[PDB]
Amino acid sequence: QGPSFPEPKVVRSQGGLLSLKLSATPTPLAIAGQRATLLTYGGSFPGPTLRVRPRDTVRLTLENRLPEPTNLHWHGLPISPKVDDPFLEIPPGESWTYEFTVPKELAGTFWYHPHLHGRVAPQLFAGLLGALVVESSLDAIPELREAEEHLLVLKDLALQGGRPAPHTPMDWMNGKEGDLVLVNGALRPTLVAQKATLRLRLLNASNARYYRLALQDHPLYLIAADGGFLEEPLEVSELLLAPGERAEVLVRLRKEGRFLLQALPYDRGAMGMMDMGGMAHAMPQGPSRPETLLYLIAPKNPKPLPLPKALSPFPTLPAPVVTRRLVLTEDMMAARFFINGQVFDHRRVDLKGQAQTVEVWEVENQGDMDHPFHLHVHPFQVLSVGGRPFPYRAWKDVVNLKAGEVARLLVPLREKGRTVFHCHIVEHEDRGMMGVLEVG
Ligand SMILES: [Cu+2]
Ligand SMILES: [Cu+2]
Repeated sequence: QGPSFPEPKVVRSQGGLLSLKLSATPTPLAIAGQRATLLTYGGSFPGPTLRVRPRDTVRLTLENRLPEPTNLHWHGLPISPKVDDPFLEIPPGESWTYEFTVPKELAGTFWYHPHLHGRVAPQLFAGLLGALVVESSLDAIPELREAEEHLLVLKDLALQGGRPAPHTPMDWMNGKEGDLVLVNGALRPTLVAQKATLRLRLLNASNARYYRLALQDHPLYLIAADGGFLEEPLEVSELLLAPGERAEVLVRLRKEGRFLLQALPYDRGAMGMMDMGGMAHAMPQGPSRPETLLYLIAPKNPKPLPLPKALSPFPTLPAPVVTRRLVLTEDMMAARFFINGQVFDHRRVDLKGQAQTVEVWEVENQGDMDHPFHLHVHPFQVLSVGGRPFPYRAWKDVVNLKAGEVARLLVPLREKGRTVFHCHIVEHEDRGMMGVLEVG
């Protein structure tokens, strides 16, 4: 009804159960005016949005129809690492059923993607990703109920011969970015708003591209981070979304018009090649070029809703029992990446922690690139970066660290089991930057 906007098909729980068979399969599709064969969940790029409520049961059978093994990571979900198992391998032609219960106080936008070490970056870049939305009671307050809601999956692509472009040697060093900067698998779609207040769920599902988001003539009001609501809306002029991060923002359309949502220039420290000469500092790639993501058309005579005065109080965490230091380093020319001087070894446990305790993790980026740090299974609170306070209180599962930045994180250890932490520039994970945490 009314104007269409590209958005993944939604699959909803019914009677407390979301039961779904999802095939990972190569799929010819229409894409930015051409046809390409991608790897997809459920025959679509992005994959289908799963939409659940807390205490729902999820029963997702993944049927591997790919030529190579794969698995699923339930990114940001605080469930058992025996369900969200980073070490599982589903061979071609086999299936695996993931079953879990949605935690009672969970809310926000999460996502699913492959996590078979060594093959994450080609599989994710080929199109294997989808969103998971956990509805909240908070969605019923009038200031959010009457907002027009949309999911925006930010994911870039590059095609060669009608297939995902292969990884180059430079891609393993820098992470791969594509020339097609897509929203919900579409190139610069137009959203004709029917309400004056929008609620946009934002997902950066790219391998390595950063999105410094800004909407022409409008601030964004951040109401949720990766893993849940803020305590109250926070107004920002722009919003940096690193790979793997999610956010939810309210947009208040004051005037009629057509407004661009852009990804403004951002220099994440990627390295170029050099062979000609006549420049300054031209080893680095420098800032990205600005990109238009979508066009936003405001409704006639727009009268936006008032902002909610409060959202979700953040639980006070107990005092920590242990301080950890994790130093990120790089060897760019070998494209190898380390945590505390070591590359990932699936047979090696790097940190041993206690269930039902809180730890502080000091993650230090001693490299020259931005590295976005991700911890499976255990959402954390970012206390500070570079010795200065984080601007809001909310659950996060990815924290971006610029060169030289140290983040201090409060990490409550929940479920027992063996899980991983890694850079979410997925090429870096494939090339070393992952370690193993065991909780007992
Ligand atoms: Cu992820
Ligand atoms: Cu990295």
